[PDB]
Parts: sequence; C-alpha cells; structure tokens
Amino acid sequence: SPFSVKVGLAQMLRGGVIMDVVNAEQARIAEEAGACAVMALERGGVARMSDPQMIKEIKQAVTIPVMAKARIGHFVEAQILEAIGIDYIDESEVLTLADEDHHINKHNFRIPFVCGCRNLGEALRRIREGAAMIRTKGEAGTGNIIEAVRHVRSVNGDIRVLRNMDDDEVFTFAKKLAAPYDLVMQTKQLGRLPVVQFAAGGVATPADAALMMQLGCDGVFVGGDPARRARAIVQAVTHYSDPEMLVEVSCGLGEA
Amino acid sequence: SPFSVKVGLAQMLRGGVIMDVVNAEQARIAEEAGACAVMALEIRAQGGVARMSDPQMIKEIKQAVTIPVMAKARIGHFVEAQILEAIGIDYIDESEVLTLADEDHHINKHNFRIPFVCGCRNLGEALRRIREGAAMIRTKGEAGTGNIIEAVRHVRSVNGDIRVLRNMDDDEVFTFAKKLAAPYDLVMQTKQLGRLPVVQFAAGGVATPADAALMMQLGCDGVFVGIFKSGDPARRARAIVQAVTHYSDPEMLVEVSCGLGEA
Amino acid sequence: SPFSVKVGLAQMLRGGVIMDVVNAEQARIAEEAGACAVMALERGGVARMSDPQMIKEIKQAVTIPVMAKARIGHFVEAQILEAIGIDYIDESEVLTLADEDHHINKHNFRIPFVCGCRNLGEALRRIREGAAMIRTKGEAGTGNIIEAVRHVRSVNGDIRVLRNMDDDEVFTFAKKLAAPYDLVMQTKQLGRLPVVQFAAGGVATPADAALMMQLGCDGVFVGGDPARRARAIVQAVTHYSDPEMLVEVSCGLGEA
Amino acid sequence: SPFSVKVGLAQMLRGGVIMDVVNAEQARIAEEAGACAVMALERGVARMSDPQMIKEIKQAVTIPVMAKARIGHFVEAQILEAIGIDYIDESEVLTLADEDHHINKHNFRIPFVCGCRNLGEALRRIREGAAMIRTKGEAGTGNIIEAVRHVRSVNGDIRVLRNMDDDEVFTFAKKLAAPYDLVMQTKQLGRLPVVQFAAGGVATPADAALMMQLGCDGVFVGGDPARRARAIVQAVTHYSDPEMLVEVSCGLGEA
Amino acid sequence: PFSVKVGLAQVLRGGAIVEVSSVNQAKLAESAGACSVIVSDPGGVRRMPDPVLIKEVKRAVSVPVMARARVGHFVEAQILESLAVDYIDESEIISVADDDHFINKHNFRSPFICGCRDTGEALRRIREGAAMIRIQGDLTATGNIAETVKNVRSLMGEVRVLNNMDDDEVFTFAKKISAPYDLVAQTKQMGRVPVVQFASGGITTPADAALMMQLGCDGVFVGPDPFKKLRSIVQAVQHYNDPHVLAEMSSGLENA
Repeated sequence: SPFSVKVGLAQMLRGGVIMDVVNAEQARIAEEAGACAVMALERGGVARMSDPQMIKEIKQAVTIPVMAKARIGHFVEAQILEAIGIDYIDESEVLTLADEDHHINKHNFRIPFVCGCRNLGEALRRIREGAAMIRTKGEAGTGNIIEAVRHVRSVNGDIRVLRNMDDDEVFTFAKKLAAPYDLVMQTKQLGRLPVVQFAAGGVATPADAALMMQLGCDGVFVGGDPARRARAIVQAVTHYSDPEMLVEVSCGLGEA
Repeated sequence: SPFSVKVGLAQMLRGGVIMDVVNAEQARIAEEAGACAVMALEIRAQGGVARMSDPQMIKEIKQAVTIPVMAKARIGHFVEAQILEAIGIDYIDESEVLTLADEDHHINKHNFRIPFVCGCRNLGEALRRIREGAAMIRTKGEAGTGNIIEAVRHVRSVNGDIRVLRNMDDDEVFTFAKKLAAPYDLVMQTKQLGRLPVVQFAAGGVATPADAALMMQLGCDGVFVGIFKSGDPARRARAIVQAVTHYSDPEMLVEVSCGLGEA
Repeated sequence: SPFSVKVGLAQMLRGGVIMDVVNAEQARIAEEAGACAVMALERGGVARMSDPQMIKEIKQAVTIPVMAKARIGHFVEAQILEAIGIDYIDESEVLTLADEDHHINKHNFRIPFVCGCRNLGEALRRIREGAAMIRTKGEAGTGNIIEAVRHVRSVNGDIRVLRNMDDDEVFTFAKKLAAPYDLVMQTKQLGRLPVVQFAAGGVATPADAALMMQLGCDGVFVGGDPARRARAIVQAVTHYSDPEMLVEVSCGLGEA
Repeated sequence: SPFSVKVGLAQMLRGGVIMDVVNAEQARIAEEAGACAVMALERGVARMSDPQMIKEIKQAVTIPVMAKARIGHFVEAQILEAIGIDYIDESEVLTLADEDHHINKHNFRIPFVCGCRNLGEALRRIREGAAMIRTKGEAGTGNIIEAVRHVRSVNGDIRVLRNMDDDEVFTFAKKLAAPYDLVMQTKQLGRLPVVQFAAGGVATPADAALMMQLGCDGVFVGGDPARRARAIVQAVTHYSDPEMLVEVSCGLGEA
Repeated sequence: PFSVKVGLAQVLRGGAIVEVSSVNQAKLAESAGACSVIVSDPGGVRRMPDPVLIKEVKRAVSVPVMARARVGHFVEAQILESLAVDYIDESEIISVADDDHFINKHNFRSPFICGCRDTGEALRRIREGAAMIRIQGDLTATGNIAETVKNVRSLMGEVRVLNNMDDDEVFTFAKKISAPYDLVAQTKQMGRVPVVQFASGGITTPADAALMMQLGCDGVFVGPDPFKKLRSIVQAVQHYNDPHVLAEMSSGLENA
C-alpha cells in the first residue's frame, strides 16, 4: 500500500536528528554535523511556506532528505512543495494556522507528511488523515523541554495503558481519545505508534536530546557555536545511553 | 542497602554551610571560610531557561577545592543527572530553582550511585522525595529574595508535623499518611525516629548570621546559601559558617554580625 | 516577677517622645531636643535588624535609653540585640516579617519588648507573649495619622466597653477578641492597658502628637528643620493640653 | 482552691456510668445496676426538671444526683443548687436559653458538667468554671459516630499540644480560641485538667468500652433496661477484657 | 503473621459467601455449597450482631463463619475475635462508627475483609491489615450490579495500567491514588491485588455472579425459593465460563 511505503520512508530517519535551516550555508553545516535531514524555512507576523527558490537551493546543497513546512490545512501549499521534489512535508503548527477546523488530507499526496501532536488521540487522528510521521511538540522557540516531556510521556503513557487493556474496553477508550478504533487496536497490537515518532520543542542541549531518546522517541527536531552544538546533539541521539559520551560532547559547549 | 550508605554519606554535612559558586575563586573563598561543601552553577532577575551547568566549569571547581562538590540537575531531567554522576560530583541537587523539566515526575534517584538532595516545602513532599531516593532534604523557602520568611514557614511546617506524628495514636497514622500523601512505611519510620530519616537543611533567603543561626535553632542540620551577592563575601561567608557552628551562642553571633557590610 | 519589672522599665518612658535615628549625629540631635529614647535603624528591599556596629555607636553617643528593631518572629535577631546591651527591643512590623504565624517568645528574654497592635485583642496577645510595652501602629512613612487615630480609638474604645461590662459576658468577649481571659479581666480591673501604650505611624506635626496624648496615649514614636521639629513635638507631648504652647511650637515649623 | 475541690468531687466518678432517669423507679434500677450517679430529668421546649421530681429521686438513691440546667440559665442553676443537688449539667440537650453566653459557674458551690465537641470548647467551659467535661456527640440517635469524632478531636489535639514547640502555643491558643493559661496547663498535665466523660449514642456494651479505650474517664447513657444497664456498667469497669465484653453483650435484646 | 491471614483467605477463592440471619439459613447456604456464611441479625443504626446468634450459626455449620463490625469499631471487633469467628468484615453496610479511621487490623489474629470502590481504597485497607477485599457496589439491597461492575472494572483496570507503567512514574501514581508506594510496587510486580478480591453488592442472579468471575474476581458475596437460587449461584461461580451450565441454573428461578 502507498501509505505503508511512506511510513517506510520515514523509518530511515530513525535514530537521527533533524535541523532547521534558513540558508544553504546552515544546511551544509547541518549535514556536516551529521543531521539525518534538514528543515527548510526562511524563519510576530504571519508565517507561511517558504519560497520555493530557497527550498530548491537547499535541496541542491545537500544530499540528505529535505523537509519543508506547510501551514495547517493549507493543502495548496503542500501541492506546491510536492511538485518541487521536497522529500517530506511538515504540516506544522509553528506556522500560521490556515484552517482552524481541518488538516490537510494527506492521503491525496505522494510525499510523506510529518504532523505534530500533544497526545495519543491527536497523533492517531493525524495518522488517519495520512500522516506518515509524528512529532510530539512541546513549545516552540523557548528552549524549555518541559512541554515535550509532558507530551512524550502522555503519548507513551497511553500506549502502555492501551497495550494491556481489556479488549472490551478499547471501544470506550477510542471514544474518549476521539480516535479511530482501527488505529487504536493497531496501536495496541504493535505496542507502539504505527509510525515514526520524534520529539520537538525546546531541545536545546545534548542532555535534552538524549532524554527524549531515553523516553522512547525515534529521534528529535532542533530549531554560541552551531557547528559544535549540532554535532554534540547528533552524537547525543546516537549514544543517548552513554553518559561518558554525553559528558564529552556537552563539555564546553557554550551559551545555549 | 546502597540507600543506607548514601544517607550515611550525607551525615558528614551536619553543622555545615553549603555555598553556591559560579567559578573557582569563589569555591576557594567558600572553602577558605569553612563551607562544608560548594554547589556549582553558572535567575530570578534575569529569566531565560536555567539548566544544568556546563561540565567544564564543574570540573574546574571540583579541582579547585577539596571539600565535596555539588551540582544542580533540573527536576525530572534524569539525563542531566547521569551526566553529573559521570563527571564524578559528590552530590546532585535535583533543584527546583532551575527550570522544571518534568512537571509530573521527579528523577528516579535510586537508579544512581551518587547521593541526591531534593527540595521540599512540607513533610509529605519530603517523604515523597525520600522514597524516590533522595538521601538529603532541604526545605526551600523562596529563592533569590534575601527574605527568610518562607524558609521559616517550611521548617516549622515539617518539624511541626513531625512532632504531631511522634505522639499520634498509632491507629490514626494510616489516615495521616493519606492526608500527607506520603508512603505509610516512611511515615511510621519518621514517627519511631522522631525526625526526618535523612539530613535536613534549610535553604532560601538566608542572608545574615542571625538567619542561619535561626534555622539551626528551629532544628535544621545546616543551611544552603546563595554571600557573593553582598558587600564583602569572604567575611560574610565566614560569619554564616561561624553562626551555624555557634548557633546557640548570642555573644558569638553578635561578634560575627558586627561590621558585616551591606547584606 | 521579672515581667512586672520590665513593665516598670517602660513606665519611665511615659510622657516622652521616641525618635528614629540612623546615625550618631541624629541620635544627639534627638537627645538634644529632649527625646525620651532613640530608635536605632539604618533605614523596597528586605528590612532587617541593623548592624550591631551602628547600634553600638549610638548607645555610646547618648545617655538616654536605646531601642532597636527585630523582625517579627526573628528571635535570634532579638538574642543578638539583647547581648549587645540594647535597652529595648522593638519586634516591629515595619521591618520585613520573618515568621508569618508566630511572634518571638518574649518571656525568654531579659530585655523589655515593644510590640505593635491595631486593636485590643492584638495588644493583649502580644502582652501575653511577653510584650512589656505596646505601640498602636497606624501606617508607616506616609505622614497620615488617620490609621493611628483608628487604632488608638479602637483599643481605648474596647477598654472602656470592657470596664463596664457584665462579668458573665467577659468570657465570650475574650473569645471574640481571641485574647487571653486572664489578661482581659486584668485589663478590666485596671480600666486600662496593663502596659505602657504609645502611638506610632504618621505623627508628622506637634498637633498630631498632642492629639495622640489627648486621646490617651502614654507617648509617641516619630519616624525641613529636624532639630526644630523635634523639640516642637517633644514640647507638644509634654504640654499636650496647652493650646497656647501648641501654637508657639508649631509657628513657622516649615515643610513636614 | 474551691475549683480544685470541685474538680476533686468529680474525679470520684472516674470509672463509672451515669444514667438518665425520670422517676424513682428508673433511678433505683440504675443504682441497682451499678451506676456511679443518676441524671434527673422529665424527658417543644425542654427545661430544668420540676424541683419535686428531683427531690423524690434524691431521696430514693445513695449515689450522687445530677440535674440539667439550660445553657445560660443561671437561675435554673441557682435553683438546682438550692435543692442540694450534687452536680449541675449545663446541657445543650435542653433548650438553649442564652445563645451568646454560658452560666458563670464560678458563682456556684456545686460542681458543673459542660458538653464540648473539641478542645477549645472544653477549655472555654472549664475557664467558665466547669469542673467536668463530657465530650458530646449525637443525642437520641443511638449512633456513636459523632461522640467518637469529638473524643478523637479532643484527645488528638491534647496529644498535638503535648509535644508542641512552646513558642508556637500562643498562636495555637488563638486558633483554639481558648485561654492560654488553661492550654499550657493542659500541655503540662498531658490531659484535660478535669474529668472527661463521653456521651451521645452510647447504646451497647461495646460502645461504652470503646469510649473508655479511646481514653474517656466514663460515659453517660440516655428490651430489658436492667440487663443493659448492668452490662454497660460492667463494660466500663472491664473495658479491656474481650471475654467480659462478649459475656455481657450476649443475649442483650433489641437495643 | 499477615502473610498467614492472606494465605488463609485464599481457601475462599472460587466460592460464594451468603448473608444469613438464622441457623436455618446458615444450614441451607452450607448445603447449597456456600464457601462461608456472613452472620447478621438483619433505616436505624445497624451494629454488630448478637454474640448469641453468632454462636448458634458457628455451632450449626462447619464452613467458616464471618461477622460484621462497624467501620472503626475496634471493640466490636475484639468481641468477634473473642467469640472465635473465622473472619471479621469491617463493613460499610453497617453504620460507620468512625468517619476518619478504620480499625487497625494488624492488632488482631482474625483475618479481616474490607470493602473498596477503587484501587487506592483497596491498598489502604490492606496496609491497615485487611487480608481480603470485597469490591462493593450498592450498599443497599437494590439488586443492581451496576456499581459493582463499575468498581470491579476500576480495580482491575488500574491494576492493568499499573502493571505496564514506567517504573519512574509509579511514585506519582501512588501519590494520585493515595496508596502506600510499597504496596503499589508489590501490586505491580505481581500484576494483581496482593489479597483475595471478591465482588459484592447487587448480585441477584447466576448471570450476575458469573459476570463478576469473568471480570476477574476470586468469588462473590450474596445478601421466593432461596435454596434453589443459592445452589444456582454457587454453580454459576464454579462454572462461570460455561453458558449451557449457566442457562440450566437460571431456568425456572421463580423470581429474583
């Protein structure tokens, strides 16, 4: 099935770190430091999809997958991103919401989508709409991971509750989550999220990143010395259960 | 048990003054004035997010002094803790003066070989931190104000309920544990023992020798201090130390409080 | 009894004026103008006991009794003041409260204490704790006596109510005041406060001071030309029922 | 001390059962079962009992005789004293006569009993002159639950007071709304400075022994009356002997 | 010795316990295969039953005999333990004698059963010394199993959530249900409540009894033609997974 293929496309990002970039320079610095992928964006004000010009320049400057953001519900922005060869589309709430009541119908695309979530029900709804990859979003641009921890714990928590639940109670549970029953049972069977799950929001230090991995995330997004901090976080994700290593890459990192 | 051992380790801090330091020089002054230990960190008046401090500056401090060296790890940030343990600090302070990292869960401190200090405001909160593996407790008032009023409230709160618990009808303790929301076993252990089953320091707003001595007279085993935010740090630090060691001696307290400079 | 002796110590302040001082200079100016005693203090921010250094310098510069402030509930600050020879300790709410639920146990000291109050119940509670002298406090540092008038009237009012009350109703009255019954009856017998009672808060002019005396106060605290204003207020307290005199000392006093 | 003498007159009851009675018959039956004293009353508004019915009971028994006065009705008390009664119960079970004041009991020679629900109320009644306290519960229900609450309240607060930091006792007195002196005296003694009975809903031998095991010096009590009375008396005398409690509770009859 | 009482109560697994009021009812219940009988005499105040009646029931049957004490009435319990009962049910069906404290059950040699409505409540009763829990629905004789089902499911479901929980989250969980952390861990490690758990309240038919068993209970309490209904309920509990058996036993049950 086309969906299972998109899901498979996102699995090759596991154990990786995705970095925001706004120019070709950053993209290289990001790829140089071992980022699994880069996220193209040009940055109050209304935040929209970035100019295809700058997206094309970044997709040309690196050999790793290139992602870009489309406003929530802005399916035409998504069509434009798909037409320009982008590897992943991030229907992202850190952009200015374009539709308050509906997300993009993501099945109608060939490109795999990333969607944010704060809890399990929200993750499953996004997945049912076509999301091939979930990122549990804390807060944006604060450097505080507390919200991400909440959400990661929330999603993983409910998954564990689901795994061991009496089968006859899953119906009511699906209702309470307001999530599709099929996907709820599928999540019960797998004992995890049916798609890749990253963490995003406030990851500011190597320790932050490794914490997300130790909590269960398949990877992380990141929004003094960048080239140094970048490698440190990459290393953190790869060796998230190696304290000695975590000490070494955090040592003399600089102002965060 | 390895928990009995960590608890024992902290016994050595009794009668001590722990001092915050942001560099080497300070850690040397803190030891020179007789601090029983230093607490390394790189908040209220500034903002931003306050996290674990950079290992580099922790390593430098641990090299500058011979007294135990502490460091703060954000609440719930067990990876910050792992990093501190790896660096070879003596104690980790899972500290609520840093930016909370997990709003619903504290670090599982048993999973560590290094002893933990946790803050508290009342008895239940202390007993919960201890069950989580905290080997040392500090009843925190308010941070960075220089006002001791909240520390006094918390010290009296904890000690007060401990006295209530000590003389309580045995059949009523279950309900007391519920109301405290604290493990019954630890409550009975506190009852039989007549005090916190671990070392208990005062912290928050301790600005003068009289403050420090006051905490000791209220029944604390020692105090934390934030000293360098005053006129002459060395003299003041020395005075607070002397105050803790001679807390029940007004003559000495008058001696060390004399000509201290702007607090 | 040691308490009756402390009470006696405070009686030698009757008909007098106590003045705040922050240096040896002021202390002399205050004693020169005929102050019965001086109050040593070094002044937002947290307000604490003053440095013994400056307290010692003031106790040396004058031959009149020297008072100093301890934060409410800060019994160690009080121990320090007692050890340095201070004549009176003012457990004062104009300093930063150190304990919200308990005052110093004043019996445990040899030095006589002054405590503030806003009504009778509060005065009696302070006295039961060991207070040897009461000051009915209005507000601090405003120059407005309205609050002091309220409190002086409140205390004196209830005392009068108490004096003539049916004996069988005093129990309930003690409850309503939340004050110790013994002291309530003792206050009934004496027909006044069992200790010296001064007024404090906003006393800014000779007329203010004489008004307090005419209301019943045993004296006053005071927090253009100071040496002139000081003598005027002293004279006001001594001759509080002599209008001609009050006119003379208020005449051309200056900005208050 | 005239008060200390009154307090003493009450201790002599420590370990007994006081039973309400409405005639010479009941009073005799109650004395036969072993009551340490009887409480005379006739049962709308409820008042002091008729001086005649009280005298009839005073002559028909050898144990102390108590009688109820309405809260605040100091003249009813004066009358009871003039009748030569042994104890006056300024009782909330009767129709409250003064909602704001209790009798000034220091103006009487006879010893007074007053009810209470917590420590403050107890200490306030004592300061007014009460020489004996009955921690009341629920009256006329046969349900012991409220009496247990108040006994636990009083005893619990006493224990808290016993171990409290001296410097904190002032504030504690304020919160109790109780005389500070009487509070420090209670802290020094480790108990109420007067005899303390339980009353309200005590319906079975088990109820009575429970009250004693909770720390009460005795109890008030309001099928086969004679049988139950003896059983309750025995329960109080042997409150920590399960075999006894079983024995006197067996075949008790509808309570 | 607590482990001894918990062991004893196990012999009850797979049984039905019947409320009896006479030796006649106790005999029937026994012949019908009741694993035990709970003795009681019956608005008004409901207390411990007459020790005489209890002795007759104990003498009139061989199966273990239970009796009720009011909540917190430890003296009533002393009596029951003195008369040699096999189990004491500290029962909320009777009039509570203490609203703030339960009987301290570790002071007795007799095993205790207590009621509960959720896991927290169960764990608190157990730490107090209950050797057996009954998951109580309606306290009234309503014949409605609705609340019983609610409380059984709440119990079972929390145990299942606990079983799978991230260990680091168990502390907060213990705080939330106000249960002793150490019993919570024990419950987690064992994947079940550390003592026998029976259903009680509103069980009126064989179908009701079998449902409680299929919901995971260890047995049931039960409060026209009584003998027939009794044996049917016993059989229902003994063969709770067998529909044909259940149909047989329900056939011609006069009226419940």
